[PDB]
Amino acid sequence: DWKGRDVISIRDFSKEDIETVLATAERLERELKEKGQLEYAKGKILATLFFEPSTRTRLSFESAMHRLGGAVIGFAEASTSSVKKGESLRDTIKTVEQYCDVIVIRHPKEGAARLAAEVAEVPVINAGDGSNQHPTQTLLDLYTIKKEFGRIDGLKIGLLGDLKYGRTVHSLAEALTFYDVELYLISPELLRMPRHIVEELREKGMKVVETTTLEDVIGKLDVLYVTRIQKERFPDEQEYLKVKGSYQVNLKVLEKAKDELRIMHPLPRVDEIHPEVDNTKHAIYFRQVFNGVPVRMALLALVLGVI
Amino acid sequence: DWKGRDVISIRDFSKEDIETVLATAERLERELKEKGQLEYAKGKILATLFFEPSTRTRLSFESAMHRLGGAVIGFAEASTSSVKKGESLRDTIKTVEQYCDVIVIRHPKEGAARLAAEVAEVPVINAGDGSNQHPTQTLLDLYTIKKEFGRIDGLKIGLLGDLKYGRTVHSLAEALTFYDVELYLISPELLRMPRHIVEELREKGMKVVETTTLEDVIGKLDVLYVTRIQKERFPDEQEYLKVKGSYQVNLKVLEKAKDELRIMHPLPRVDEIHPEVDNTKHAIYFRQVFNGVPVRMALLALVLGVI
Amino acid sequence: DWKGRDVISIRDFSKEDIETVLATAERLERELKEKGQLEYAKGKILATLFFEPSTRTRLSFESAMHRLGGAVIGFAEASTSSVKKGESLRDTIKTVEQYCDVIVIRHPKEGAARLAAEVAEVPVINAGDGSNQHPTQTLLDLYTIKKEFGRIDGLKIGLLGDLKYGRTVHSLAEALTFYDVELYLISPELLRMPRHIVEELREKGMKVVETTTLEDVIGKLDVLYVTRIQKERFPDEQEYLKVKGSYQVNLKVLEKAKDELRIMHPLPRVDEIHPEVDNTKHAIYFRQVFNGVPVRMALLALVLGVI
Ligand SMILES: O=C(O)C[C@H](NC(=O)CP(=O)(O)O)C(=O)O
Ligand SMILES: O=C(O)C[C@H](NC(=O)CP(=O)(O)O)C(=O)O
Ligand SMILES: O=C(O)C[C@H](NC(=O)CP(=O)(O)O)C(=O)O
Repeated sequence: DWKGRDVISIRDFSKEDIETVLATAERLERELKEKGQLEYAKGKILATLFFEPSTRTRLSFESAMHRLGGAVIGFAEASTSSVKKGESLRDTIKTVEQYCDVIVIRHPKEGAARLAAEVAEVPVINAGDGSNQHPTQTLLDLYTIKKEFGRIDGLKIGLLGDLKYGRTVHSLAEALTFYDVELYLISPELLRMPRHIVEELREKGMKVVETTTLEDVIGKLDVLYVTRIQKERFPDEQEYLKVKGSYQVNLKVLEKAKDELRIMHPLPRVDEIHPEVDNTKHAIYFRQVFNGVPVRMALLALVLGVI
Repeated sequence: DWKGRDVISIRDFSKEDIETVLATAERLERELKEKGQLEYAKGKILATLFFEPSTRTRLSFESAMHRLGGAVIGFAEASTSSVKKGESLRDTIKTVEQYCDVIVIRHPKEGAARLAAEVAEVPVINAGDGSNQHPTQTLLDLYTIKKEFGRIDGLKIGLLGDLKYGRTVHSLAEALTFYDVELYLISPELLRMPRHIVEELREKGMKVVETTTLEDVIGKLDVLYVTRIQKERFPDEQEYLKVKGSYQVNLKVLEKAKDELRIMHPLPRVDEIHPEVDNTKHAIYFRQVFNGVPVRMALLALVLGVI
Repeated sequence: DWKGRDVISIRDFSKEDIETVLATAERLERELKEKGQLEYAKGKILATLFFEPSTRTRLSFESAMHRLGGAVIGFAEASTSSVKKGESLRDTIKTVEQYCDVIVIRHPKEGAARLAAEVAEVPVINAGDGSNQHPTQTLLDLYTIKKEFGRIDGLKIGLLGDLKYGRTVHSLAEALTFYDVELYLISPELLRMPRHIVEELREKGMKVVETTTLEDVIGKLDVLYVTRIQKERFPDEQEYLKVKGSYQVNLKVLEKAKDELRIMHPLPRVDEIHPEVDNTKHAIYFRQVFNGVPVRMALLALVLGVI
């Protein structure tokens, strides 16, 4: 059943699906420690097709595949591929799908993963499509939260920053729909969460409050998920200069924060999280990075139908 | 011996008496948990005569009586009684005392409880007389302190706010006379503790320092008992506007406070304690409210001669 | 081998020597607790020759000698000795050395201890020579650090204040040469550590960074060793007025400090460490004073050849 499934939008997953990925992720995590080399993916090839920059998503996926015993092909720069000669996206996928058993694609255009999944008879995983979705990030974010707070429900989660272009929070907000939590969306009014998404989450009954001042909600938050201003998604630099550096987390802001407050960030960060926060017990973004491998290993194995 | 005793001024109690009430209070507290319904007061009626507003003192006393198995009569508004037709206080008590086995009275005039106790052959408990005394508050405050710090002596207690009109701190300061503690009275010079009381406490040998700046003493305090400015006791509003909002406890003030510092407040609070303090480990005012029932249950049982 | 050795410069000790003193110091410490009176120094006399003021170094040494079972002679003020008649230092030592079995000298001129050790056939211990060295302070500082952090290496130590005239940090920096630590020298540019010393420490491979702003390094420090501005060493008061009160440690500065950060100070302190820091878990300067006796007891016993 998991074999052949795509991972395009977090909205295509139920609470059971997410739960399964996270439980399976823990499985492979421990399993790795024991064997130090798994073989579920022996004879399988993962093609990582990145049309925009990535450090974590590409490297953790390729890392996961090797830990699973598979092989990896792909490109990190579209300029080196034949898209350079003018080839289209659907032609690229139709050709590359014949070389691998699973595709992971990051593209600057929203809906690129859906288009790829449509014309591929190989499972397609969305590593980020424009400012739309980022399903595997959400899945590793939820893994981290459950791992850190031991449990899902009963949490007050705050999403800060560029909620408008941040594909990470678009998916993360949608996934939280299956959990009993109070969501707080803190951001400049120019970078608010897509109305439709905030609408839907309340169309299902979730306490969602949109605010501009962080200190208003800081004190009751269990989770503070910080984001980066997606400079590369703005219409032009002027549109970005108008919201530049207009939020940041540091020791001062953390004065009115609960002792158990945990701060996350999909990364990379520019300056929205002062490095002084790093040494604090609050910071968990680098532990967040770590969980990406077992979560991505679970996804690869599941979708390749090897576990 | 306890049967028939009144509870007018905390000065009418020895260290033994206070200790007994607190030990007995713990007894009934645990006992309640077990039986979930006691009967010491079966066939006894408590008359709560409140001539001014109350939430905690009236409700906790009535609550205590029911937990003890007794019945309750009384009025929360004098306007609904025959004092409306012009009846005096002593006539009110002489008549009502024939209907109950114990009276709890809160009146806006100092000495009202003494006058009531004088003309009643039923035990009379002072729930607050003007800006004079508040014995059961002090008794539940001491219960809370011993309960929180495990013990009485060796503490540095700071009383902040309206020490002039605050009947709660007038009694609380007097009771502390039996304990080895350093008292700090922080308040505007217009709202200082009644000279006589501060005099007496030092006439017995207690280190009592009166200051205007809280931060001067904040760092060495074990207990910080905050009070509300008694607006309704001032000569007129102008007299109150001159000391309005001139003290408050929040996270900033708590920067220079000991980790074990515990903050109390007889309540209600207007703005003298910022709600951000609520989530902190320092706040114990709502735990303070809780202890009022077993303390008041102990007092009712003792004075009714049923334990 | 230890018998007859002098203690002039911390540079005359190897890592083995320092380690031995500290282990031996722990020995005598526990031993004292048991017997409550030792006799290693029975029949031995310590002469404390102080030509400048001292509270800790003189008193802890005399204290140590008595705990060891020895006797003490000496002067705290040179004005009362025959140096008053014009006697020289070498004549003073040559004469006094005939009366005791060990000398402890504090003098305002750099090299005074070396001169004393040269013309004495009795062990000479430098309790401070001008702004040059202070070996027993360093030895008790290292004892405190190992005692507090359980271990030596892997620490980030910050030395703040008057590093120019502070004989305490001149020796302390030199001793740290044998340990794997990152040293941070924070001080006004007018009070920087003697170039030669900072040079040498890096000539051996130690990460040594000299800065003016404390907050730059505060966050990563394990140890913060504060010093006093050596007013009495300045050319004149004007030279001292130019660097007066230009550093201090208080709760504000400690906002960006690690929870395990430990603050030390050889003492006395004027105002460079706000007394509010005292109650904090960071302060250990008075525990630092305590360790001086067993460290000095170890030194006396070792050098007198009685252990
Ligand atoms: O780039 C961001 O700000 C968040 C997010 N980041 C990641 O997925 C991590 P990376 O770009 O290193 O793979 C994304 O949307 O690509
Ligand atoms: O009203 C105050 O500020 C303190 C004190 N408060 C109480 O006893 C609680 P309550 O008025 O709710 O019974 C009082 O003097 O009545
Ligand atoms: O005086 C100082 O600031 C540090 C140091 N202090 C001590 O040794 C302690 P004392 O002067 O009390 O013996 C010194 O150099 O003499």
